[PDB]
Amino acid sequence: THKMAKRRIKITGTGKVMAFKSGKRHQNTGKSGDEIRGKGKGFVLAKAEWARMKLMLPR
Amino acid sequence: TGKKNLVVNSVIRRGKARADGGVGRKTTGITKRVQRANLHKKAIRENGQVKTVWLSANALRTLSKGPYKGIE
Amino acid sequence: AKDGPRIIVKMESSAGTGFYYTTTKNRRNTQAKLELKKYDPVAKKHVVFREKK
Amino acid sequence: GSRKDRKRVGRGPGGTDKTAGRGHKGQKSRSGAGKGAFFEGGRSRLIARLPKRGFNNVGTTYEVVKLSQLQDLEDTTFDRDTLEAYRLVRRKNRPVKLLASGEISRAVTVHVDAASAAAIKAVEAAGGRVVLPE
Amino acid sequence: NGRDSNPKYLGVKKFGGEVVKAGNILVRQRGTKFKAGQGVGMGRDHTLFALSDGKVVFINKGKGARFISIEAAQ
RNA sequence: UCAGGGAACUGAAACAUCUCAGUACCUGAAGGAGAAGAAAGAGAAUUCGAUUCCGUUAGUAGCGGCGAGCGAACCCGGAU
RNA sequence: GAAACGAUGACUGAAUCCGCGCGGACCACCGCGCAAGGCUAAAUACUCCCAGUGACCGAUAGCGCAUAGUACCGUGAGGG
RNA sequence: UGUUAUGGCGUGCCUAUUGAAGCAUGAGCCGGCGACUUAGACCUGACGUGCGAGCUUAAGUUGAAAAACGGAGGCGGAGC
RNA sequence: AACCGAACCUGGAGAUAGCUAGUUCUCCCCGAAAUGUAUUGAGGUACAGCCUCGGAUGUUGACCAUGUCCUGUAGAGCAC
RNA sequence: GUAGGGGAGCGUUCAGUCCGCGGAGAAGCCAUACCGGAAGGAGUGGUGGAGCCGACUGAAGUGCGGAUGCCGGCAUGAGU
RNA sequence: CUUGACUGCGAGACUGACACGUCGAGCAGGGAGGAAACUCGGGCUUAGUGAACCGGUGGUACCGUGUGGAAGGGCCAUCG
Ligand SMILES: [Mg+2]
Ligand SMILES: [Mg+2]
Ligand SMILES: [Mg+2]
Ligand SMILES: [Mg+2]
Ligand SMILES: [Mg+2]
Ligand SMILES: [Mg+2]
Ligand SMILES: [Mg+2]
Ligand SMILES: [Mg+2]
Ligand SMILES: [Mg+2]
Ligand SMILES: [Mg+2]
Repeated sequence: THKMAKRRIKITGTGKVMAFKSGKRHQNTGKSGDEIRGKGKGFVLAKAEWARMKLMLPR
Repeated sequence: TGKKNLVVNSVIRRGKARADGGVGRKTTGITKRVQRANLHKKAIRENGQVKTVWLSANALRTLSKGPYKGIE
Repeated sequence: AKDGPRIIVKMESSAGTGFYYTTTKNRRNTQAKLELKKYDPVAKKHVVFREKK
Repeated sequence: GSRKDRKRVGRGPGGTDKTAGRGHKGQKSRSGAGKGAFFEGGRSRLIARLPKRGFNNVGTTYEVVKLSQLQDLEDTTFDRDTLEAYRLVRRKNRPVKLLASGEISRAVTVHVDAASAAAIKAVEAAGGRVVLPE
Repeated sequence: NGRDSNPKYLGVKKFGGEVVKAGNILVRQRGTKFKAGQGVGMGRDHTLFALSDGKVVFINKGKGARFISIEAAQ
């Protein structure tokens, strides 16, 4: 919804959705180094179907 | 009823837990949210003829330091 | 990764002149005074890291 | 004649009546009949819990003017500061920018607000000039 | 008391006489059952993974030791 | 129409901020209409030039247990 | 909230043209403006009422009423 | 075509259900009333039509048995 | 003021109702599900799974045989 | 073949055209052995006394056995 | 003997409705051990854990509302 703009629901040029990796963001870390760079790019297109509708008109 | 302008006309009341903080608290949060009232004082003065009425403390200062449409 | 009154600790990290956070799990049990290791900062890499703080 | 006037042939179908149909009793048996509460989104399912901030800005944006567009067709009318509106950049609201897409050699002189590297590196190697506001 | 029938997974992912790719996971095991042969690596969890592309070789010695290998297909 | 006072059910699938909503209702004053007005202003061109109204900007800037949700103004096109 | 500015309830309480208010903490530049006095049709809203029309009803419809707030219910407000 | 005698066959309807002739709901009978709608310059898709790398107007103006004008703006056109 | 663990009337107000009941004109073609995971979740909901329509693809489907490997049940056995 | 999806259509009010019919009698109501794959549609006969089919297109307050559904009328319990 | 309990990355697969989760050859900055092939991005593996949000802390210099700065915000760590 109108909250979700700056957070990544983000839409691509192929009409797909940007949702990457949450694994640990801020709190609770101190495991490995590339789980920390485990923060990704990414998505799935199952719940992308109704995702954009949150963001719909404002691309 | 004051001298110049009016009286009462009041606001609501807010009170907040997590009061203070480190200025850079986690956050401030709310509790009260209720309506509130306001009033003032009265003394005896006269103009054009003898009266008593009421006196705005501001206009009390005013009437005291000068006679603008009134005297004591 | 939970924290409290307990033994060991999670102690923060820094370098000579280089600015980097290792943040590794240390332990006060057998020995902790020197947290000293060799880790690699912003640019030069290749430095000794005193995690004592 | 209006009476001999035909239909669209397949523009519309008739609407949907749920009265009758001899064994239509519509929607879902329990739960989700009668409500105006359906509501596909919401914070409940896997949108929150998703970890982003960044920050919103979206500042200056420019007209994208295709090179292929500029070259090839028309006259090289020497676009500059006015005629360009008729050249289909139509925006206002924003300044104009030139980027490189199509390849044909032409002498061309254009006033836009900014351009890319291989854009100016293109226009001149075929000869020309590209102006920028001072 | 009682609790937790566990999911785990295991099994042998790529069976014998199957053509794999470089990077495919051949065997998911727990200890060392299947030793990595020629063309085959073994992860820290003792998972067997493929180094290069080719065909899957199964080698049976009477067990206790047995081998997942990769021979070229081409 | 303006003004003094001002809910709750309800939504948030519970509920305190929040929303319902300055909604309902009470009250006060006035007319055929009211309100509003002749910049200590919008605004970032050293432009615009009283107010109201419609379009549009725009679900955009933004507000928010950053949750449910709420949501402008300048420019520009007008009626006058 | 970094909360500017308008607005007052209580304490306070400056300048006046080499001056004062603003420009979203604040500072300096740089602009925009000159508060503490008033009135001001028009374009806007509404329909007790009159006129005209309608892919509006036509006697279980259409307003409650092809007139009745009557009969009838209630102490009453009210319902009808 | 109407009525009939005899033979064979034959567990109302609806709803709710794992399962209904059900000794589970509903209903005296017949009229008549009676339930998937409407809205927004919204979102998405299918079909159809006009122009087609272009496509369109809104408020409003003007004629109004009749409709034209009105390019403010919107959508394509570049992405990360 | 003939039903008071908060009177009555009008109103907000078509309060909400994950609950119950009902939802009418025909034929034709297909054709399910009561499983999995999460849920202040357990008669509720989101995603998947299973149904249909349309487009694209175009045998990849299905069974059955041959080849190839993987498994430790039945049986059995007593070598831990 | 149940939810569900897809396809063709029937009937009813209104509207625009088209064709017409009606005091030697309209719609409506009454009966009826005919027509059509169904919704349904005609033929004639009886009622009626002022209006109305057919075709095409468009718009719907458009189709009832149920809701302890609503207004009405009339039964059963009974000459108790 | 040492700080590979590394930094910038991921060919390709296991697994899950999703979100997570898991293994991993190999490119580079670079390191440590070995004479060398070479090994090392924690620990024989399998449990030793928790999304978002709001905030504390170090680093970087993108945003910063007329302009130059700052407040505040953003990104890379990271603590609760
Ligand atoms: Mg039902
Ligand atoms: Mg039924
Ligand atoms: Mg069933
Ligand atoms: Mg029964
Ligand atoms: Mg019975
Ligand atoms: Mg009593
Ligand atoms: Mg109700
Ligand atoms: Mg008798
Ligand atoms: Mg008896
Ligand atoms: Mg007797």
